[PDB]
Amino acid sequence: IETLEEALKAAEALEREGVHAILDLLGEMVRTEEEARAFQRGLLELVWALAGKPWPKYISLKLTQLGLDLSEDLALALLREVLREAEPRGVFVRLDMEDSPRVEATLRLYRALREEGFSQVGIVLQSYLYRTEKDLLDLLPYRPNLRLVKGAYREPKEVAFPDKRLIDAEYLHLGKLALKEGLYVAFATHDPRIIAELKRYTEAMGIPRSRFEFQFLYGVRPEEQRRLAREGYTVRAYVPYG
Ligand SMILES: Cc1cc2nc3c(=O)[nH]c(=O)nc-3n(C[C@H](O)[C@H](O)[C@H](O)COP(=O)(O)O)c2cc1C
Repeated sequence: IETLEEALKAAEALEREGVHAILDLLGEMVRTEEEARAFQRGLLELVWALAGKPWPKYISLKLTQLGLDLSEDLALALLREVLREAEPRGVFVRLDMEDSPRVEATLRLYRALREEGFSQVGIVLQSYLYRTEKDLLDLLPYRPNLRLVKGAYREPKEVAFPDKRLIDAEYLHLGKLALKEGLYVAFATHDPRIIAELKRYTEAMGIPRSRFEFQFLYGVRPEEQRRLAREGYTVRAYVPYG
């Protein structure tokens, strides 16, 4: 998948099988505010093309591609402009969580936008960081729509659990904590141990299937994806393009 057209066909094919799509525009690495605005135009194109596609409309983005480090204010201003367009079309925008020095700014942006009244925006939290439980607790008043991941970056042992056993343990802790608090939670993991435990837990707790989902990368464990959709789970696959 390279182009938007190829990505939207991929979404079509998933939908035939009861699985949903998350569209993720990757661009060249944004080096300047002008590049952040060019990336923004690619996002506005994405929103436009998803508009009145009949199925659920979800995009994922990286805030560094809107110039987060160059200027948080500008990244916020450009994201706001995107959400003003996306909200009225029913397009949900997930803010992908990047590496640890960018976490505080990411949460400030999310909080700011929520406080302005946008509601079809979510966050990602990563179980490998020490800081994540407090971030989750701090965010409960906002009622976040939350995607839970383990974490994709090499991080130092002062900020992240060094042990994979601890990373996995924190994932289940945070997941259950979020669900017990009433948040919609997307579980973005391939780990069959964690998936089995979460299916067990939601059943035992009587958490309806409409309150959580599973997320997989496009093409990874595709049988499992179809199996979960057949059992009535909300399942999404993440489709990068660009
Ligand atoms: C659908 C989806 C979305 C993701 N979004 C993020 C993100 O925003 N930030 C991040 O660090 N990792 C993200 N990840 C990566 C996870 O951190 C993890 O590295 C990867 O899926 C492998 O771990 P797992 O299958 O054992 O849970 C995502 C993974 C999936 C499947």
